[PDB]
Formats: sequence, structure tokens, C-alpha cells
Amino acid sequence: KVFGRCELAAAMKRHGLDNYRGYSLGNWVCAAKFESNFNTQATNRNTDGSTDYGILQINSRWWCNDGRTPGSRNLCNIPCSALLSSDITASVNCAKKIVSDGNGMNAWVAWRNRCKGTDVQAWIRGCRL
Ligand SMILES: [Ca+2]
Repeated sequence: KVFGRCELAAAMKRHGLDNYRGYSLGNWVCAAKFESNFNTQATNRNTDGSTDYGILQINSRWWCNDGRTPGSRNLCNIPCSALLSSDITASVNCAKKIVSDGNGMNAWVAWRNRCKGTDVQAWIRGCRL
């Protein structure tokens, strides 16, 4: 499914993401656009053989079982496939757990490099939230 900016924003808000662990909605939309361009199916390798899945590019090295990732754990006790459905719910649940890992949203390379410390609310905006 490829979301537009606002569609995902409402979706993320509906799912409880504006200010989950103090991260406003704009943070969650920002990071998705740069992790996955809002493509719920987006997948990417990682140089270590792990794989990033879904709207927030959630990594099989730790967080989901894709059955083919060396030194990997399945901390969200979910198959990486579940992060790809047009339903963002699996992705949101794992990322709620990921952000409470104590690293916060720095879990997301793109959020840290391209969202952190910017006016993130410019991502929701003009959106019928
Ligand atoms: Ca934090």
C-alpha cells in the first residue's frame, strides 16, 4: 500500500502514535517517509544479511523472524511478513516496543539523521487529523 502523508498520519494517530513515549505524530510520519517512502511493503538487506521491513523498516536482526537472518532474535514475536500488510497495526505494535528499548526513536537511522531536531510537525500539517 503506499500511503500519502496525511493518510498515514491519521492512521498512525488512530493507532496511538502522537506522543507515544513523548514522540509527537510528526516524528512518526517523518521517519516513515524516509525509512520507506510510506510503502508498507518496503524491504531493504542489510549488509549483515538481516532485513528491514515495512513502513518503519523494522529489522529482522532483532525484531521479527524472517527465518533467514543470522544472529537474529524475534523480539516482537511476529513474522517479518506481518510488517508488510496494508494494515499498519503489526508495524505500529513492534515500533511501540522498539521505541521503549531505551534508545527511543534513535532506533531508526533515518529518523536520527533526517527527523531528529527538525520541525517535524511540518509533516502533519494541512492533514485532516
Ligand atoms: Ca526517548
